[PDB]
Amino acid sequence: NFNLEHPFFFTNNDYSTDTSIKYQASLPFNWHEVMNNDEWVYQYPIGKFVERQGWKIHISSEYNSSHELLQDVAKICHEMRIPFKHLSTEDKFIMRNGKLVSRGFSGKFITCYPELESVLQRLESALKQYNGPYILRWDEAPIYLFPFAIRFSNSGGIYNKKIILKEARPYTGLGFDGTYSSEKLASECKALKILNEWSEAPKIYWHGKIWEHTFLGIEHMKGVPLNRWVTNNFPLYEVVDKTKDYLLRVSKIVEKLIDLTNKFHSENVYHQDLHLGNILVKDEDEISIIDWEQAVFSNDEKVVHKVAAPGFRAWRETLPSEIDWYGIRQIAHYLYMPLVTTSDLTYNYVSQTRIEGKKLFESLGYTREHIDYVESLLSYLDSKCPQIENISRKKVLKPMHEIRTIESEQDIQDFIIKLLRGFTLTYGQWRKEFQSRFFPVHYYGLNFNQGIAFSDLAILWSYQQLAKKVKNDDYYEIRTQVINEAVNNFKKSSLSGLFDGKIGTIWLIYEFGEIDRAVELFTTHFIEIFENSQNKNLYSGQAGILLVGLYFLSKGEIDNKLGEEILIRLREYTLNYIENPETFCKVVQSNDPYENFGGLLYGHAGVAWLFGEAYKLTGESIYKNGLELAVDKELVAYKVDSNNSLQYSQGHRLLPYLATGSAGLLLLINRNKEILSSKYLKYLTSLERATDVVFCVLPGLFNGFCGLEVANNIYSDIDDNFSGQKKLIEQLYRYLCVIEEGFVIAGDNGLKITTDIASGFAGVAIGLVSIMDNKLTILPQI
Amino acid sequence: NFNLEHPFFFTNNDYSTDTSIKYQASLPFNWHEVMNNDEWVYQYPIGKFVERQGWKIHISSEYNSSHELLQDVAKICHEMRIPFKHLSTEDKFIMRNGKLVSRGFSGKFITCYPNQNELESVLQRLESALKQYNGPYILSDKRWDEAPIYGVFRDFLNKWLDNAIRFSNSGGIYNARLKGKKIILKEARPYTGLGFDGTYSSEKLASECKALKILNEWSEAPKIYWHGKIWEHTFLGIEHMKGVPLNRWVTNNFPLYEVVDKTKDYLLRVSKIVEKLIDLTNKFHSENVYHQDLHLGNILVKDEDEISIIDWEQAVFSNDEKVVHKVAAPGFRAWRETLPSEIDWYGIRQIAHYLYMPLVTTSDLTYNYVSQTRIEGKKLFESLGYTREHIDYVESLLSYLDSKCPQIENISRKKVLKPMHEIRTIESEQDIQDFIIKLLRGFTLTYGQWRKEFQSRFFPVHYYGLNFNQGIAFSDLAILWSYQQLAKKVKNDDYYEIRTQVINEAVNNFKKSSLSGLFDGKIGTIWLIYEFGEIDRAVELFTTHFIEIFENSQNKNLYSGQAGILLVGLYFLSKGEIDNKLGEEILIRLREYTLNYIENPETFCKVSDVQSNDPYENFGGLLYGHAGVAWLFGEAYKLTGESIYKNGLELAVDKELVAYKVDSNNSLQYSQGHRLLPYLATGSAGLLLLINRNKEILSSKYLKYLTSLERATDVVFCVLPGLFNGFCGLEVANNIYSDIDDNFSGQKKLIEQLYRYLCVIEEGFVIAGDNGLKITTDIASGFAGVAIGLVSIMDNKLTILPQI
Ligand SMILES: Nc1nc2c(ncn2[C@@H]2O[C@H](COP(=O)(O)OP(=O)(O)OP(=O)(O)O)[C@@H](O)[C@H]2O)c(=O)[nH]1
Repeated sequence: NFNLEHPFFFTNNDYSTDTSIKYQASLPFNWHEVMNNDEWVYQYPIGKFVERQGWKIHISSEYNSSHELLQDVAKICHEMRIPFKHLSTEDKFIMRNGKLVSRGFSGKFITCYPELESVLQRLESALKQYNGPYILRWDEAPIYLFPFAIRFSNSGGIYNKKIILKEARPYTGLGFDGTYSSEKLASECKALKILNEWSEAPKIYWHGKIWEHTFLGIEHMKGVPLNRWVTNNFPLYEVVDKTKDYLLRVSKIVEKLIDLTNKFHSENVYHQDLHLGNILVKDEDEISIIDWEQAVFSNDEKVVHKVAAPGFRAWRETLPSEIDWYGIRQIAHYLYMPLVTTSDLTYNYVSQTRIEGKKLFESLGYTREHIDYVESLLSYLDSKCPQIENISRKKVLKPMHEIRTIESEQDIQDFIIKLLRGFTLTYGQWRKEFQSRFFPVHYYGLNFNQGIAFSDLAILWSYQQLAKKVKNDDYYEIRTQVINEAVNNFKKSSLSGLFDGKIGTIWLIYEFGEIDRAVELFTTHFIEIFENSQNKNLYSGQAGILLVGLYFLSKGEIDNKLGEEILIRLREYTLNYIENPETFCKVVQSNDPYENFGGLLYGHAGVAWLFGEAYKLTGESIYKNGLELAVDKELVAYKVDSNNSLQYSQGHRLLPYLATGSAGLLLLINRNKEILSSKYLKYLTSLERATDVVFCVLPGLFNGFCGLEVANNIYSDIDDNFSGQKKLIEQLYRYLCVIEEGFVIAGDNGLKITTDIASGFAGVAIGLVSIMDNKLTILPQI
Repeated sequence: NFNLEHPFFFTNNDYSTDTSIKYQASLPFNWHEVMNNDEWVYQYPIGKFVERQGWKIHISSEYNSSHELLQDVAKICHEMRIPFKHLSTEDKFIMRNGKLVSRGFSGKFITCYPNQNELESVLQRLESALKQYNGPYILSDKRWDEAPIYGVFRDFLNKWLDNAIRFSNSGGIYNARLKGKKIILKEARPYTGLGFDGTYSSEKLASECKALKILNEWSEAPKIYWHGKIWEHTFLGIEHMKGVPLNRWVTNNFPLYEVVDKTKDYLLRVSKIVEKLIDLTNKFHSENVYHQDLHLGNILVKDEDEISIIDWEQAVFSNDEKVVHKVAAPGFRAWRETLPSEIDWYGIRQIAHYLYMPLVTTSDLTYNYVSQTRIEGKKLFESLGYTREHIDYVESLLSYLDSKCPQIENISRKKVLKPMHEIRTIESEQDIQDFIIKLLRGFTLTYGQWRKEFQSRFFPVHYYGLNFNQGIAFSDLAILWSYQQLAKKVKNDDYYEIRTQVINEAVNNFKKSSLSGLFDGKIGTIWLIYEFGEIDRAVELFTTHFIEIFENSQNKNLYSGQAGILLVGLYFLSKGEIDNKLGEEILIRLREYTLNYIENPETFCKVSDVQSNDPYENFGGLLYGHAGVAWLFGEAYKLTGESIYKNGLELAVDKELVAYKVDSNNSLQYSQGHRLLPYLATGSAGLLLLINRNKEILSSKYLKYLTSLERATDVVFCVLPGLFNGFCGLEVANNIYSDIDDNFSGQKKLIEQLYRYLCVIEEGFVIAGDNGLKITTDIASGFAGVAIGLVSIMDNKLTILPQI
């Protein structure tokens, strides 16, 4: 809920400052100027009888000369009573009258509240030389009370030969540099009427300024976005290619764009906005460019990039020929692998995702004669854009240049050592600036403190479990601080569950150490965690609380009374299961946890873990009956793929991986070999053809490739571990940054560094344990 | 302690934030950056063991070409092996080379850590790019070579091995003689001393070489005798002359009593000081000389009224632009963009307004503030009655200074505060009480604007005790208690929640207190619970903590020592609610206390030679010395009737009267360095607070001193408005123990003399504090001081010490 940008981490909305030019009134006594909202300077005067403050009057302003409106408005206040209040700084002026705010809070810069004669001529006589930012009638001045809808805005809009409608009402859409939308409509009116020879660019029709509104209407071009072409045409599955002839299809895009980009550099026009929402590929691979809103008609000036898409912003000032060659660089690298999203934080990002590409095509098997071609075309693009310096302290995130293969277990020995150091590093850059949480985390879980999730001590348990999995600073003092902090705030939290709730930290007060303190905490608090109805899912609900309770019962340290009625609670809960499966979970796309409604962790297959867990230590028939329904009703939402596979279908997106995909059910079948019949054990063949893809963008255990490999290489009845680790290691090298002697992992929507079990350091640290230790140690098995 | 400026209150070194133009170089493929302690950024190779203790390299820079040296030694030291660190913001470059930061941290912008086998190698190609740069002089560091290159981390370099009144980082404001004729010097050193409109010391110092040469011939200006360059260090010499500063001259020649000076004739004396200034400030504002800085420590009045303005080291030589005032004075600075000729009408104007009623100090916090020190000077000299014919002359001649001044539009957030413009005279009852009706708004309106922008405390305080949140003194519990007793005096807000979080963390942080004492320690927080309206918590905390509090206490005075502990002990015994066996024990503890006291009082409190305003640098006084012991013995003689305890009163007042001197007015006054102190807590009001009402015990030997102190505590004007160090105690102490009923002289003189101290904020009468660039609500100089002193005459005993 709290989106803000900081160099490295995310932070909640308490970090930003207001270092701007302030506004100032110079008014006499019997008026207050006391601030109360940090927006206005709030004034109710002295010696009053204040009215009920009904219908209000309003005055608006423009950025061109508003050091002269306020001073003339302030000299009206010497005569008569008025609630005079203006805005604080120019930053609130830009935000109030600019890009994305509502229509109600736009145009307001100075305030009068109507008791009076409702008219005064000397304010009308010192003004009406200023007119602009109208708000959508009693007098003159600024007072505001045809030759023929995909993105609404208060500034303008885009509305559906059929023609599109690009418009801009006057004096709006102010940026940090003072330019407007109608100031760039004329920029398109120059920049596309200067070149009408080409067929890959529309025709300008300014039809009329009805009222006074700047319009620019261009016809609908034909083509597809290049992202959809990549995800519909990249060799994800290994046989979808038409016996090669795709890296030659790359040569159409990597020749047409180069042969077109040098020809508008001879017309003194530079487009300066080059991302993947502009290049539209027609049928029979014809290209088309759009959105010429940022065209500067100069070469010797230097502009730092202001508005772009995520991925392709320039770095610390360059000549504007380079702000169109940088796009042709990082889009011709985009076709090779789809990995450019991190490049807003990491500069010169495409070296490691271009080195591994030749290794990818030689492993899949392509002819070298076709391959040695695009590697020279990309080498030609290094001549145009020069090396620039990395400033603004996003500069430590350094991509690797050398990558070596895997030949022994010592590769896994040093991988863990170079992964654990990048947890001390990302703590040492978080503790020095903030103190609300204690470890950095992905932005949606930015205020959570409990359970196996976006957390504070689950990541510390993941830190020590792999550190004990490997052999040989300040673990114990931070250990003592977080253990005391957890037990201090164990109350006053209003959520219950295993991954997010209260009994999760009961599990890690057991497993983290401190065996006794866990059992008086359990005997004190388990019943008032339990009894209060609520939900049923393993992420947050009664199955999460109950299963770690039976883990405690089967461990062997419990009194007889608790071992009686806790087993009575699970005997009750499985009988309340009986026939109705829609109670716990549902039988659109996102990457945040709470709006998902299916999978292993968020869905039906979590209850299957409990039903398979109870059968050992019980051995009775009803817990066998519940298990196969719990596996079968998870597979309702699976559709047969194009080539003999099964995936989770949520919207247009296709879902691999552990949390909400085929991998969790594959792992759950792979564990329970003995109780499952031959009809359900034969589904390994279809799911193994699903969980072996060559590319999946997210790196985490809860999201992406680590969940794909930890489902395959875990049980298998075979003690082979080296081939179980080698594939995940060699195909997780393309998702890593390098900070000092160590690695970090950027989370989903990657512009960050994170530590969590929901796509960060700790997720791969659990998965690499679960490869060799064969338990999946963050899910209760006993 | 902890002082920092802010538009209104003071605060500690937290509210500073930062804004500057930043820094920082590149890093190709083998490096890392860390944010160490918010004034360095640090780059080092990814894994290398280097060296301990051997050698490092410090690089300074210059403010004009600062960035162009970072990208000159970034890439010349990325090659080979050099790890380094440097400063992060420009405003810390203003501080590291500056004027207030000492010698130890100076000339340091970039710090480098080469390895021991490369010390010749790391600089031989690093220096060659730097030959067109230069920087500050070498302090707290060593010399290596030309260009800006010159400890612990976690070789070839062996070869190269009259008086002073101010010390600063600029170089000195020293005083010497020619190789004679007496010379006042200034000094500077390379590229040092900057502001936020940063210009160097050798720029402002050379910006008077024309201003003292244009005038030169005149008889009231310095004459430059020597000027030149012995080194790059700049020596400017102007001739020393005799005289007295005007701020000392005002206190030397003002009527402080009605009987100080005969012949009358003081408004005729201030005629030659307000004509010579006004024609002098037109004589040199024609030949292009504009002196921006003018204050009371500048004009040296000579024998028989002769002004001698010096130190013209802020001179601007043309007036066709509007500038802001850059360096201020304690009380005098311009306001919002005026020409350099009209920074001598908000200049020399307010200097000659110090000759009438000497309070101009809070003009930095209140715009204008000569209305109150001009309106209520005419009243003073009509009540004192020198001559009426001089009054209109001086008023018109000051109005001409007002006439030449421009009316600047007032704009800041230091502009809520106007000076007050109407003053009544009280004779009736309701005119006394209306000041109480709106002085309470001066306590309410200073509460919001401290808590809403800073949350580390609860109430604004004077900066001497800022992190001392316990006691009767600078505190939190005593402040809200002083409010309640004054509010009960007037007839007819939500202070119940306020007092419950006062009571809660009055005792929550009781354990985390390293000091014990009556006014600033543990036991004061105990018995404010008893006098604030809770009777049982006082007893429980009293037993359970006060027994170890009396165990661990060390000192024997009554501020922070043993005396007030057993004093409030006998207070609790006299009211006698819960004590019994503990009361018998406390009486026993008093028995070994007094008999150990009676042997030699010299080694419990010292029987003052330091000029200070600090609570912990005092030796003699009522609270701060021996009269508190006589308060305890005076009360111990009352309850029991025991005849041993009368012998302590005579010994205490015999020891306290050896310090006071006799002067031309035959006034017995406190001696503290060179300063006479008629005040409640550190002087002559203390013994008058003690001696009377103990006149039913003592008969003849200690009632002949009452009339001398009664006459000696009758000053007309003193500057501080406080209880323990200000005026308000002097109108309490003079009639506090009156055996004849008298209230109008106790509530009319004090509220006629405390009209000259008040700002407005908004419909309020807010008091300022010690060194009053601030509004404070504390008990020494603030809201609680006047809230206790007015109640004191009304309830006729006292409300700072517990009565037995
Ligand atoms: N007795 C005497 N003292 C002088 C004379 N000329 C200058 N001074 C000294 O100069 C000092 C001026 O002090 P300030 O008002 O602080 O000015 P400053 O020395 O430039 O220091 P700043 O506050 O930074 O401006 C006085 O304290 C005097 O001691 C003189 O002719 N006679």
